[PDB]
Amino acid sequence: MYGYDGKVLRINLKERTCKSENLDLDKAKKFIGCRGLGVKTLFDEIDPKIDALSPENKFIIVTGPLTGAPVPTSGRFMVVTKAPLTGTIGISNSGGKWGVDLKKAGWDMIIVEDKADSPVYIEIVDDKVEIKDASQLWGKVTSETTKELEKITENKSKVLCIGPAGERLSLMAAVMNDVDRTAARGGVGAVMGSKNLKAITVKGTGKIALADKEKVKKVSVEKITTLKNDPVAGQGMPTYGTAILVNIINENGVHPVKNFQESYTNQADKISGETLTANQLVRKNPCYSCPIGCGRWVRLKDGTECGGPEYETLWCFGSDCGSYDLDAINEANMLCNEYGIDTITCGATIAAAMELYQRGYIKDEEIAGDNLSLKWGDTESMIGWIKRMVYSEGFGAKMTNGSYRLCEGYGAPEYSMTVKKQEIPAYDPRGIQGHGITYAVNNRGGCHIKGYMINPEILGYPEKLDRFALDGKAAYAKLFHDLTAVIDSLGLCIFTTFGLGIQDYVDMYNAVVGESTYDADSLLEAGDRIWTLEKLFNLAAGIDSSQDTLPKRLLEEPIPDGPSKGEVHRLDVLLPEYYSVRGWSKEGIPTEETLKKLGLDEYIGKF
Ligand code: SF4
Ligand SMILES: [Cl-]
Repeated sequence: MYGYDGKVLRINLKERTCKSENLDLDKAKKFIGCRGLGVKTLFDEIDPKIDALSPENKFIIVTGPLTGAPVPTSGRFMVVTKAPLTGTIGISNSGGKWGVDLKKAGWDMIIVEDKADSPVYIEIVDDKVEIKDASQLWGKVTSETTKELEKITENKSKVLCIGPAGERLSLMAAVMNDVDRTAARGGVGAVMGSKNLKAITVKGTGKIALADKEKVKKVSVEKITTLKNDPVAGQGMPTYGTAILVNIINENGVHPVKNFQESYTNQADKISGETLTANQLVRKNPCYSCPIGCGRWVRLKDGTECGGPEYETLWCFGSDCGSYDLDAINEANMLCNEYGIDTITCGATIAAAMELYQRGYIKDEEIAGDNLSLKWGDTESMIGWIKRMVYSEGFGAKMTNGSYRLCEGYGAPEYSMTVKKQEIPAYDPRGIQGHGITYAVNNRGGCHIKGYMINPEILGYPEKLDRFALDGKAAYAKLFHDLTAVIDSLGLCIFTTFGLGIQDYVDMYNAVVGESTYDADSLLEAGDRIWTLEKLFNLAAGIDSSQDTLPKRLLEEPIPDGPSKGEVHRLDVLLPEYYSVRGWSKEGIPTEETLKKLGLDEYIGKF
């Protein structure tokens, strides 16, 4: 077909079968692709109440119709499965090259079922698929796993894999691809580990079918020109990476410090993208077909070269732990990529532990055997905790599954900066009202990128809003939630929003898939359908709307100092308005009229 390949790879690890199925084009179009196609597939094939580490969970790797097409940022794909860290839907995105090889191999999506009786890996070369013994790879870090597979797979194969953390079912385990790219949050890597799946190698020799090659080329050249002319997409991101945000968020007084105890630090420029570019940066590391190139390639203190850190990583191993050692952040990022864990949950769990120590919940005797401290700014101890958390060594075992469970153990849940048990990232919502809505209602838990209200409230895209204001924020958050669901579903990068809007996405989709398949209104409505489908999945999984909240600190403790001094998030007023503008009930339940309007009639009367 055009855009979509038309084929799905179903792999049952108990029966050790690899079978081809025809893609349901109607469903793939109705849910756009990638995210939406994966969630609908999972919802249709599992009971959401199941334990996410049970063999009955499904591990889905899905691409979008634009994944692999000659358009800007077409290297994106997603992992969809029940998320074991949160109990919610798991929707984790990754770039690099792996997903493009899968699409060039003729597959739009892989559904992995059940569990292998021993560690295995999947080897794909176009339509050739084999399950093989992975006993000699089990236990190896991402880089070594990749090098070992390169010795026994076809040249040019890309590697997707879990590290030791995923093998041990850590709830902060990530899915790694291309050595340093990752579908990281939700503990999705532990689902792969629960299936005894160590890796999937993929080589694709095909091309993505285009309905109109020359039109696609004309549309692509136009969008790239806009991105290259945009100050952020054309200059800031390529030069400083996402790390460009350090000084921006800090100057607005919404950069979390010491586990959100503060919101501003006069040391932030030591870990800025400007400092990184002037020192350890070797070069950009752009994903497939990407003119932005925000990817970082850096030099570790020992001279080793490797993928560099993103903004959220610079924050969680820097300001959040009271550390301002940039070399150390580069090392921590490498260690998280090698062990296969989400940087954000890792650093913010260490930050929660440092606060529990600050407040006397953790005693010196409990960590003496580890020979590490939990003192703010102790960079060496912070780095040392990573390995101990991954392998459950000494006190590290209490941090292996995240801050929410760690703080519950000490009877101090108030020190876990999480929503649905997932750690909130590097933006203090007390000074960003619309963005705080995203954190509270995000279907995948505490997360900023499924609703980056940072764009309009701080960066001025597509317009500048007053971040302290309340009027209009609920509706704006809904729009960003639905637009992000479209971009995730297409197989493109969210950073295209630095220059592009809905019509640009319609232009690229129609040029690739077929003239007039979607219009700006129908496509955004599809994003609303996808977000609402995720909500129904969470309701079926037992995730009540009462889990739409923020830590008490962010609702009651005014920011103590800085440009946002005095502010708290006003969720009490914004959440009901968010449900209302979504067409949901006061208990956050999609109404019968809303389900009919979104084409979700099969779910009427069930919630
Ligand atoms: S903007 Fe960055 S994350 Fe997005 S596709 Fe390009 S290099 Fe990758
Ligand atoms: Cl679960």
